Amino acid sequence: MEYLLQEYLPILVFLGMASALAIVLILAAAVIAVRNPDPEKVSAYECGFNAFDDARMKFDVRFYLVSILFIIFDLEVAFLFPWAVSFASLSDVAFWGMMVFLAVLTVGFAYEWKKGALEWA
Amino acid sequence: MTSLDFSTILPEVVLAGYALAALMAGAYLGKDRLARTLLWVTVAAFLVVAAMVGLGNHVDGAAFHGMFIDDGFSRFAKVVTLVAAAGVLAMSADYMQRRNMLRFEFPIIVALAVLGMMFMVSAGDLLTLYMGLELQSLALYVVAAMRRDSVRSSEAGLKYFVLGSLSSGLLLYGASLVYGFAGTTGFEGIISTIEAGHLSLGVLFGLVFMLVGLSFKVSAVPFHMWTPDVYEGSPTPVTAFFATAPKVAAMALIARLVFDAFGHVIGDWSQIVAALAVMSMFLGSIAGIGQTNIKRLMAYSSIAHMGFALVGLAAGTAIGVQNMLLYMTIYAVMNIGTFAFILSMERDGVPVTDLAALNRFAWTDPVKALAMLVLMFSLAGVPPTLGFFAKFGVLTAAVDAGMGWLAVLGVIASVIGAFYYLRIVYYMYFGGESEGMTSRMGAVQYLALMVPALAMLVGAISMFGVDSAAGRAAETLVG
Amino acid sequence: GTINGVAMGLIPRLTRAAVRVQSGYLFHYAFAMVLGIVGLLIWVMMRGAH
Amino acid sequence: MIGLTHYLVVGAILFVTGIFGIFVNRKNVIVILMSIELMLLAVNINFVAFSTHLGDLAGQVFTMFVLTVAAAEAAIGLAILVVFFRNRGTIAVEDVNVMKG
Ligand SMILES: [Ca+2]
Repeated sequence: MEYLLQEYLPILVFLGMASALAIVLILAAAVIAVRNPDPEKVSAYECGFNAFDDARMKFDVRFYLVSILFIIFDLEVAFLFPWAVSFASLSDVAFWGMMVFLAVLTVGFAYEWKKGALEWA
Repeated sequence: MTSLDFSTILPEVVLAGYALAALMAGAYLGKDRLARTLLWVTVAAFLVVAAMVGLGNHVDGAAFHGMFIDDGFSRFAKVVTLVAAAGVLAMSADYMQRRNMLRFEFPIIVALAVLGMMFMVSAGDLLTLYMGLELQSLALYVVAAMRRDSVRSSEAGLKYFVLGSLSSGLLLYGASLVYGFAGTTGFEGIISTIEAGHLSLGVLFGLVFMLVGLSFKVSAVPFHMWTPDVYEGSPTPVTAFFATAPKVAAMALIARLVFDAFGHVIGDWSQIVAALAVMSMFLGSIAGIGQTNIKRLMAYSSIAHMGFALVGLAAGTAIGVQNMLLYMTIYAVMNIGTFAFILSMERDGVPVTDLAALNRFAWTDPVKALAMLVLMFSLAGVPPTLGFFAKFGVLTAAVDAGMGWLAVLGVIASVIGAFYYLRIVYYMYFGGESEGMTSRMGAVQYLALMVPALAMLVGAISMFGVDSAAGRAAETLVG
Repeated sequence: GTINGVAMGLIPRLTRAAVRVQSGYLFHYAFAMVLGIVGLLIWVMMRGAH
Repeated sequence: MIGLTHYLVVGAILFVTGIFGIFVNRKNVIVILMSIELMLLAVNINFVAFSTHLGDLAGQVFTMFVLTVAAAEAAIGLAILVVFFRNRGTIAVEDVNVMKG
């Protein structure tokens, strides 16, 4: 397909080019700068005193519920992009069907808000 | 969408509208202070929608380019589902309040599950089948896990979700193969392409994947292992729901799929359904003997009974579908009666579920034990109970189709299964030393036991046209 | 001896096998579902395309 | 030359991989949720592959709805996992085992 070749192959080419530029910048210091590691240098930073522990412990995420609702809301908005692109050609059902779809969304959003699910645990 | 399309799906819009309005009413006007009121309005809504579906004059048709089928078969299934759902909610209302389990969202989640079931049985397209199934499945996972302080509720939801998602993935993979072969998702297009001379391994693989995905929902062996754990872990009201309404909807969906999409290859899928039915009947019967928890016993009872219902479908005939429909109707009535009693069981004010608690119950409450006796013999399939006539109908369909070997196996497994129903009768009437189980029942829960128990005997005299209604419904599907 | 041997010896032995297989482990239940599909696919393959 | 069979083969591999992840995992239920997402991704590959090679948009329409259910499934799957973690203190697969028989 021509559209693939003219428009999408440049994306693939530039993905490699931007990757090469980022990699060369990392390797620049890896090759030029002096490397002199010692146990104190490579230890974890906690403001001058040794860390109590590493960062591989459980940690309560007080916004966990909002993150679950983030997944749901992501899919709701996805249905709007083809609708917005097709807006000129929409039929009466196609137009008001979205309004019903968005009204059901707003009932869910009003339920979250009223329940208190948007306040952190 | 035309105005004729909208009229066809009006009962579904009414249920969906109620669920949305109920959500806002509960959120803005008291939350759990309305929980009891929302439960009873939902019961009325289920009955109102069932009246719209089942009463008046109906002319079969299709809506939305054939994606939604409004025929006698779908109307029979919807009515049983809605009435069974209404029964479970009504009989559980008092129990959930006493146990501090009645959130104002529980009635609404059940209503959206039933809405999904209504789209399942009227599916005329692979996408309609999927969206209806997934709306039901997602709602079922939630209520399985809704006892937050119970580790067993959490595990029931986890096992159901993971295995339900696996079965859904298999269903989708087969649905994708069927679409690739036929070039369409509509069943009228699919059925015309799937015929004797053109069945590649690919399209036969699609049928197997779809069948296995659906056979999970009726707890067919070996896609059953979720059922005992989920039945045990989930709240008893939620277990009673799983046992009645989803199974009816799922059984009708399988019949819809194999006749409206695979109706010209009956020979291919009839053998698979028969093999599922055989494994389910024997495992459910044999595994039930080893149960001491009544909720877990009902799961194996459920698996064995779905095996018998699949015998009617394995026949691949209008009579087989007619008798499968009657079987599911009678099975739902029996489970409503049984789970009404199970909910009432308690010692020292806490619910109890072990079978040993029934010892000598007949000498504690004579009328309740007598009702339980009729239900156990009805589940065992012993005359004169209406449960016997359910088995008689599917066995009739099997023999009528040249599958007497299946009927012989079916009755043999019935004998093994009869043992653990007989044992419950043994415990109640001449069992061992009693530990003081009492049955706490309000008026509604009490009628949820007696009326199904009476129906098992009154139904032996007259089915009140239900058998004739099932025959007309089966004809619209099979043709 | 035969009747009791079957009714009280064999069927309970099959019951104990069924109880054992219901292990409670989620990964075992998924394995059973996969064995079911694989077995059914073998069955369909032997019948062939037709 | 890349035809339909090439994409179906990729779909089959991802599908079997995702199924495999469910019944071999022992230590983490989140990785099972990832395997379910792999399994559904494999399905969409089939639907998109059949759609474009037939010249039909239904398979692409089907894919959008599979994503919708995948999102809803993940939300509910994580919510059920949250309540289990609170009740058990672990999310190891081998610990979802109290009910058996
Ligand atoms: Ca048909």
